Amino acid sequence: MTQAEIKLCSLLLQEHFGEIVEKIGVHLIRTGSQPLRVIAHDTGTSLDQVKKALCVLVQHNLVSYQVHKRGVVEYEAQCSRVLRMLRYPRYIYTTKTLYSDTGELIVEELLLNGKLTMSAVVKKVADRLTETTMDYAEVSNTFVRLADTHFVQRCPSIPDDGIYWQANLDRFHQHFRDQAIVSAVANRMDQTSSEIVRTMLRMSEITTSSPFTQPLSSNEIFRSLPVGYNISKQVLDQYLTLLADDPLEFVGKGMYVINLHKALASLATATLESVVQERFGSRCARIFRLVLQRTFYLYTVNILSAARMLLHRCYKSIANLIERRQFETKENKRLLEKSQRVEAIIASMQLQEIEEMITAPERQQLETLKRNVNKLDASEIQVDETIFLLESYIECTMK
Repeated sequence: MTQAEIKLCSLLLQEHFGEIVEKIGVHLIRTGSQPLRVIAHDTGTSLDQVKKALCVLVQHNLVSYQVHKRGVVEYEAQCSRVLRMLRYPRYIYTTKTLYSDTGELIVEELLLNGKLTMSAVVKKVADRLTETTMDYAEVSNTFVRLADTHFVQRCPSIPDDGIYWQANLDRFHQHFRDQAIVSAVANRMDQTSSEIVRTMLRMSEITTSSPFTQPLSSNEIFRSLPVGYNISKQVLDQYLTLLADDPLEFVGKGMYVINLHKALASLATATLESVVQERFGSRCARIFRLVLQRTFYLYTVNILSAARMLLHRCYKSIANLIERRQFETKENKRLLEKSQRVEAIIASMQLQEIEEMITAPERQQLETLKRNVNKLDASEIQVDETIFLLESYIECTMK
């Protein structure tokens, strides 16, 4: 919806799917919801290339479709959903964190392969865990836990009416939001204070996420606490300290509430401070801290516009990271092709003379590239962690 995000979508769509898919994808992003003939005409693409490109995009949950007026299907792509391709490593990891390699592989399969039936996922995962015997029933049980906890959901309703599975991104997001609030409350408070916020966020998963938590009572919060030795008097002292606290994650009016917008507001600002410390230094990070709670172009306590433009800078840097990775990998096209071919000979199996095909300076270059690629990969994940926080905060500031 801005050139920064549209350049990013373009890059992702081509890296993952190539020329025509990028062409059709970017088009539906730029020009909006429209039928096949128009896409074909407006893009100067053959009606079958459009048909195929849309199939790949639908398969990958990147393009949705709808029947309007009479029998006329209009295709639509969401710029945001394409940028979520950058968050896939986090979704997959978060799953492993909660469920085993079973959870990890289910979400990896659904995210990377696209639309799959519960059957196709269970089969694909069991085989994958067997090659490292995997009981398909345990795979199926993990899938059911994911679906019950809404981390995984059926695609909206050929027109194959709910027979396919999709990872629920809105669920991973509220989890990331809740995870962040708790961690903030743990690093600035008491851990017993963070656990109280956690259960409060856990039980208020009902009446979320469309500024403030659903009002919760002291009596029910006590009953909903996990299996851990704690008296009602101790907990009541903790809600009271949560109420009267500097970050302002609570207000109450026993009935207690979590100030979700202030929670995101303070997460956003702390992320701004980190950029100040990395770009300007520790001496300059101390100056720009007191101005919060002009030497360099910004305004006194301007929360939104700073985050709103830091997001723009995040989209630009992620786009720069991708371009550099493509550049590094293109400048070594011949060598990594030699590396690929050398790997193929060893797989068919003496071995030492086949390895020798790659010279020591060539292996020094392949390792430097692997190190550099892993470095750019890691930055991309780390920048998206900032993107999530800025986006969430900015989305919450649309009340």
